[PDB]
Amino acid sequence: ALRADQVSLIGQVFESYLLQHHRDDILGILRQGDDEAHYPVLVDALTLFETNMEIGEYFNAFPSQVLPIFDGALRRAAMAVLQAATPSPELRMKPNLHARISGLPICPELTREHIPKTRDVGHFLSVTGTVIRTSLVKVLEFERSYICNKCKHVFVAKADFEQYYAFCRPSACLNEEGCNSTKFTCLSGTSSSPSSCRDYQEIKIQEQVQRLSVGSIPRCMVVVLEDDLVDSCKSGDDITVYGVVMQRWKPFHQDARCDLELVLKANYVKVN
Amino acid sequence: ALRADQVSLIGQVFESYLLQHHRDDILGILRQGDDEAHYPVLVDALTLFETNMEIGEYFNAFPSQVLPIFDGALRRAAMAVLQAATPSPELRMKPNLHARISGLPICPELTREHIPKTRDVGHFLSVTGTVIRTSLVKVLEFERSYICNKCKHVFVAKADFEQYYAFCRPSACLNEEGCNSTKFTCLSGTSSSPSSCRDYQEIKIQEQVQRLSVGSIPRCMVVVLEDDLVDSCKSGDDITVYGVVMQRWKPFHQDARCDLELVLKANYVKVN
Amino acid sequence: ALRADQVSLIGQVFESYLLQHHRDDILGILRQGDDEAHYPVLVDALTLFETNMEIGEYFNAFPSQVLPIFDGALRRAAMAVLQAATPSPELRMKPNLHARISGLPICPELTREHIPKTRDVGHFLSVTGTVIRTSLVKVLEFERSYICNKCKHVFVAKADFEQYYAFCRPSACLNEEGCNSTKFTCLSGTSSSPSSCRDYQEIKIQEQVQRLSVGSIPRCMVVVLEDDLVDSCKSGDDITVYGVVMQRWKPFHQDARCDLELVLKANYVKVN
Amino acid sequence: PYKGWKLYFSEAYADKSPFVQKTQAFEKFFMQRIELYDKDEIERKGSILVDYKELIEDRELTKSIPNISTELRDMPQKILQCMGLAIHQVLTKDLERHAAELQVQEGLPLDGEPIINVPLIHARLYNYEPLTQLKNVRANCYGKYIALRGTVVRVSNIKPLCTKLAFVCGTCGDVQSVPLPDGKYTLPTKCLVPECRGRSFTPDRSSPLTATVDWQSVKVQELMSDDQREAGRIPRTIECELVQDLVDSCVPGDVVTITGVVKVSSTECVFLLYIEANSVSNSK
Amino acid sequence: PYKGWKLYFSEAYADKSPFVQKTQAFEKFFMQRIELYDKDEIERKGSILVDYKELIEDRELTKSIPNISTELRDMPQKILQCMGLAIHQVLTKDLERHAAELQVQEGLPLDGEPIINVPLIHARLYNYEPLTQLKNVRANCYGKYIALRGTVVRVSNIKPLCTKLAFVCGTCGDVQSVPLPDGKYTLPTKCLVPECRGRSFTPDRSSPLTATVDWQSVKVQELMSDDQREAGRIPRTIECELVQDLVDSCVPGDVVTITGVVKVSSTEVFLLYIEANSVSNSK
Amino acid sequence: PYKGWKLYFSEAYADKSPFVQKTQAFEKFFMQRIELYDKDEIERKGSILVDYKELIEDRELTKSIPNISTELRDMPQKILQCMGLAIHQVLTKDLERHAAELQVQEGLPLDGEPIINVPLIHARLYNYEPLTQLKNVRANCYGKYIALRGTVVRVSNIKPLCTKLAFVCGTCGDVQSVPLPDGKYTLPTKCLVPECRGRSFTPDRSSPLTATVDWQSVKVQELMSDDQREAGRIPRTIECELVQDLVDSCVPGDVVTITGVVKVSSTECVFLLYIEANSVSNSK
Repeated sequence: ALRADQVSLIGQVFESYLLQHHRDDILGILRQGDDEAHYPVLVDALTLFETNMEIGEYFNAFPSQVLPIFDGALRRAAMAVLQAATPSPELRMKPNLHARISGLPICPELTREHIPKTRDVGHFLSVTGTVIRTSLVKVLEFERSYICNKCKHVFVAKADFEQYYAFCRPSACLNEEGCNSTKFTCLSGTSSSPSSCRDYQEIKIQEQVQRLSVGSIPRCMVVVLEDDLVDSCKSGDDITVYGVVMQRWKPFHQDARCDLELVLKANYVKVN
Repeated sequence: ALRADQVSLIGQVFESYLLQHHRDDILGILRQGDDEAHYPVLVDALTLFETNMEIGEYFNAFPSQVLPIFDGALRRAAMAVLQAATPSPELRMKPNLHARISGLPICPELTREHIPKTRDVGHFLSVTGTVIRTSLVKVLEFERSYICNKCKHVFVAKADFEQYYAFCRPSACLNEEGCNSTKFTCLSGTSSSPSSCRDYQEIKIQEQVQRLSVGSIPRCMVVVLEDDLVDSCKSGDDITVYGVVMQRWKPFHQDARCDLELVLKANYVKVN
Repeated sequence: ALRADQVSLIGQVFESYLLQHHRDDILGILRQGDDEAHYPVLVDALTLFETNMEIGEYFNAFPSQVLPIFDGALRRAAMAVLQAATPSPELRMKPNLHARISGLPICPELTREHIPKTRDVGHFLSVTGTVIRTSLVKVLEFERSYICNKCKHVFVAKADFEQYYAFCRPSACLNEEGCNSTKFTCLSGTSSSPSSCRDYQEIKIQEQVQRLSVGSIPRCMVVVLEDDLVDSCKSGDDITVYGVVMQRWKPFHQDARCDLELVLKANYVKVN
Repeated sequence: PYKGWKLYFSEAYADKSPFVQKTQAFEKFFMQRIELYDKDEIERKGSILVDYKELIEDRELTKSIPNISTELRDMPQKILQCMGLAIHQVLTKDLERHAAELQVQEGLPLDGEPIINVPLIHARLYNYEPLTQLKNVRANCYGKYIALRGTVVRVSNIKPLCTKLAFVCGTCGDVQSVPLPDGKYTLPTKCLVPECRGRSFTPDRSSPLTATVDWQSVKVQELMSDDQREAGRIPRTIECELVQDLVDSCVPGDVVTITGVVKVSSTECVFLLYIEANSVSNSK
Repeated sequence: PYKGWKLYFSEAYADKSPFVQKTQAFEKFFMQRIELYDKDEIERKGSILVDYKELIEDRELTKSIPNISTELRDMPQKILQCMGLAIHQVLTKDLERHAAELQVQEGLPLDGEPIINVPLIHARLYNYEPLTQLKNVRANCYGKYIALRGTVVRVSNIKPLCTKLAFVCGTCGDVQSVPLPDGKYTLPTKCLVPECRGRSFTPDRSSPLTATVDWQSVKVQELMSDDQREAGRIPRTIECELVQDLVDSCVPGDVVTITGVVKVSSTEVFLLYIEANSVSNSK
Repeated sequence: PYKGWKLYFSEAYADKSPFVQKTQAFEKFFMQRIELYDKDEIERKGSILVDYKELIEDRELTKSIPNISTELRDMPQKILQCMGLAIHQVLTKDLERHAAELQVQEGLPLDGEPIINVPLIHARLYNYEPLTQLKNVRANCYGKYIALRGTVVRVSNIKPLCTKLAFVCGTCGDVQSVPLPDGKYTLPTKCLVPECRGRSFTPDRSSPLTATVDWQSVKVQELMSDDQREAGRIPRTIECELVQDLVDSCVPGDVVTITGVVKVSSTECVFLLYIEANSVSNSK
């Protein structure tokens, strides 16, 4: 796991790289009016790696932990670019900033065109597959604030990627005082207006059959697109998905076996 | 809290009217010894309204409340006709007496020829629609009989049209001691022998296309026929379903939306 | 209702007959290496009945009780025939032994050539029907025993065909196991020997339309096949099934009517 | 007590009950008619067919009970079970004279069939004079005896039905059988043992006490006049439940005059009328 | 005093709250424009169609509330509730002036319908200038007011929706109705009685307090140019909820500029469905 | 403490234990053949294929284990586990000797791969002589190593399977990993600390302790000759579960000799046999 000092170092170097290179893109991002909108920064992998070797190894080892630190670096770089820009009303701050990593250095181990196998979980790679189905744009109730009998319960539940998007529950029960706090009351269920969403979607990419790596039947990989990556791809279009491979597991039952399929939270979707 | 005085006035005036006009029809009803068919008396609307102004406003305001009082008035009118008639065993008394009100004064306010919207719940009106689908005749139950060993239970609950024909049981019994058990299940209660089971045919009627009140697609009204009215309607023919507009709501689930669809408990389905 | 002494008498008589009759057959049965394999001995019904009438009437009265006694007679007859046989490594004892009854005394009353009716439950008769549907070889673990932690308790749960081949469930907490009783013990997962699983097949046989006894539509009889009898028959051929007529009833409910379908747990299947 | 009383009536033998007089009248009626019927054939079938025109015979049967038609209409099951008790008792008493004479000749302390149990016979009557067509059949016909001139369309294959499901109680340790009308297990509740009272409720079909009678469901629809093309529309199909000997008597495509008591199809669209057939008379 | 706020709830209207000042601004705006609209026709419709383009005008309209577009986008429900409250108040005060004139004419202080209960009319805004196409529609638009130019493909038949569900408590013995946002019934929980505090929860429909409004579900797809063969792809569609007078206004095969609030459809992972405010036909 | 004590030694070392002798025999057999195989290729594949005809060898290899076929049949999983222990231990000792040689050559305390951590190897054996087709396949061969000769008809796309699931207990506060046979997640129950007992049952997918191995399902039907018209009847298909390197080895339309332990499928009259493939030999 990452240490606090290591997190600070990675974030600082990422912020410095974006300030020295992608500053104009951050200006364009803060120029837009819609603050709730999601914005791509499009940081390049190979240049970032050659600038700092520690970033390369740490990102390759733990993409899921590095990406939030990259978003924090985005926030700090946005601070700097906002104080740098003279016009205040034109340049508005964007809380919805997500790092986009593209152009991985050409390495068979780092980037492998084949549909990932179970060994590739928790690793960052390029998965080149043609989109076969494009599921409807179903937004996700990613966060639901939970308040209960416990004073200032303010429990925060995030739909976990590995959980097939079921709200997380505490491993250790904090609701010792009463069963009312143990049970969960859905605030979004009672009233439709108060909620928040991240624009979830699903596509399945099938490996190109013309390639030598693919087998007799072209394997299909299901891709989870979040935030602005939605509507960036269409069915029947050659699509390269730089992302983080994880696995969802359906709610377990004692008799039933573990039901899992590899999934890919895209970190960048590029139309070939 | 209904006043007994107005109920008595409505009942007495309606029964006197029906005696002084529909006497021969009541003679015919009692003369038929068989109880096979529920027997309608067919009291006309506009003459009843002109005879008594109070009856008209009470019936239009609260038809579902007035019709049982009309049935009681039928019971006393049947008392009077039985005592008036000379032969006792030729004509016998029938508990199953139901008042059907037809010949409504044709007015846009009085008769909503277009299929009612949610504004028209609880109002008696004519729905001139062509029946498309006829459901099979069903027994159902006037009530899932509540059998209690404890005496003077005097608790009566009946199958509710509003609650999707589901038996309703109040949380607390009227008696001070209450029910011995919260839920009482008995063979007699499950059987329909204690209850007054009646035919139930659920037909759907759509607006006539030639009428100007129909939209681009004909709206459809589901009509519940009861007692004699079952089998009176045949699919593919125009039906003038004088009835009481009501609302069925399926058993509510907290996350689920309140699901209610408009229904029409027919009073007399005169076939044109 | 069989007495222990009567059971001993039937077993002794069957042992004597099968030793004097199928000595070569039982030797050939012991010849094969696979001890786990199921083995048919094919003892003729009519000659066995001529040898002793009491065993014949007991077989007709209670086949389901007589057949296990025949299996025990097989076991001790195999004891004797192996101790008679010289070569020990070549000739191995078979704990998996099952008695096959063939050549039933041909009588209209004794053998119901027609598909059995409900009067025939618990009676041994020779159904002659043509297979129409041949289900796959769906093996069943008949014993799903939950072994107690304490010694010599050896709690055993056995599947019963009358209970729709559903394993017995220890819902009651009479035993000291308590909650440990109802929880599953993965005997099958640990090793093969703790799990007592031998195969199970279902075939539906309809009465031959050529026969005059059959009605307008050929009635279909479902036959449970067991042990070697599985895969002995294939769809589309004339089949004679000597078996014990039984009835299976699904887990029953208060509102639901009893759902019984007659089954014939075949004791011998011969392809005509 | 009367032989076969418990099988037909749960309520004990009491001379004060009005059903006794109906049973005696039916016993006398069968006694006059017992010569034509065959005892062994009736025992083999488990049923007896008696023409309703014989039931409408004047004098004694009209005097003994005033309104056979009305009693059949209001309470079909009670009158049918009384008639079945009558046929059971007359067969038993005929066999009793025969066994008495045989004992006189043979002088054997253990008579043939010492248990002398006579299987209960569900008395069935045909040619019911009032015809109630399925269109006429209203929801008030539930609990009423009707006759249908309808053509069967679908015949389900013979399926067992548990008329009696003996229930053994773990606390009590004994087996008690409960009368089971078309499944829907009825809790035995109180038992012979007062303290145990039957707290446990475990079904046990393995017991010999549990008995099963075959159930075949046939659906009938009224024949309609073919004068017009609009005419001939197939009326409502009313289900029919056969039991005991009645199973397999129906053949698809054949008009059958089913005269039987009707109950509600609670097992289910949700509810339909089905006639629990008493007697099925084929066309031939 | 004001009816329906202090009587139902102990807390009175707070002039400190900017929402009340918004109601004052909107009621003044309706007051200057009330001549064109018809009171009886509006009451018959049950709603008022007020132009967004007219309201976006400068000077006193913008002076009273600084950022009208931003306020209407951020919390559309509050803005529409304030606008409807303002129109309801101005209609009531107009009828009060008319009743005062009638009282002067007749000379009798007692007047017909002294309670003079007036139905609540939802205020509706058409011709909403900022327009958001269905491609642009995103989870960011959630909770915001959008205007879309799309053609409705499927119109469901009119189906009731329980906007208010009365609740009676067995221990309490009294009936109270709770406001209901788009079904999804909320349990009454606390009640007037302190000790019983509504421990019994019984939903009933027979009570007259329970009210119902129309709910017609229409699905709209954005109109696509036929210039290129790439154009003509499957359109994005978002379900649209029509409530109260808006029902039957939509007709299949017609382009409608549904300027409505968007919310999540929890029944079907959520998908944005626009709870229509005002539907403007092509004609 | 001992060789592979962390994983393979579920039971501590015992000279009386029969398992130890099998491990020594297999590791000796491997030590004769270490030069032929490639250590790096074996580590990359994570498994080793050993011909069964070479496994059945005279003199010492059959002296230590008298009945190799009987032992493999009776307890396939145990014998394969012991063979995997043998190959893992011989690879570990080979790497240790190679590291010692490297240290001698370079003359420095530092050496390549200081940890010398050996990944787990699932030893696999092919060309199993006793072969059973669908007719021989029955419930008797449950838990018995069988060899098939049948083409695969349906191949499933690669899916993961949780071979190890870490469980964190709120009372304990630490993660516990439990071996998982073919999914069907098993309650950890007892824990390290006696008092807590691990009462809380919370799965934790986030832990690195939880490991996953891919699961591929292929259905094979034994070859049926077409010489006769009766021959060519629809052949029985038995499902095949593959894991680790075996995934993607099978290709549809190709005959594969899938020699592996066979188990029943609970998910699926409640069970049906599938062979948990141990080794798959392609036709080419």
